[PDB]
Amino acid sequence: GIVEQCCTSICSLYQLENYCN
Amino acid sequence: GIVEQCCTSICSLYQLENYCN
Amino acid sequence: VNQHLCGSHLVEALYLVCGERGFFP
Amino acid sequence: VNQHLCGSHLVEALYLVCGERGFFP
Repeated sequence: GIVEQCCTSICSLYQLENYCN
Repeated sequence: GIVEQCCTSICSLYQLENYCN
Repeated sequence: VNQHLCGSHLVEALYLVCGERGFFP
Repeated sequence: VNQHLCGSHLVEALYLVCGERGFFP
């Protein structure tokens, strides 16, 4: 999910923006 | 500067990205 | 320097990059 | 929810959006 990808690990702008809307 | 624009105030993605490089 | 985005810092990272679009949460 | 980006949170906001490009600081 967004927590595994961006909190536990490091995510990119492209990855984070795919969680928008 | 970036501190007045993004810390003291709220800045947008577009504004912040203009501080890149 | 923390490259992790957790909690209120994730929420903000999303208020920042998601713009007009909005985001769930 | 803080929409301000100050200190280590600004630095990170910039490590995030600036990507390949880098940023000063």
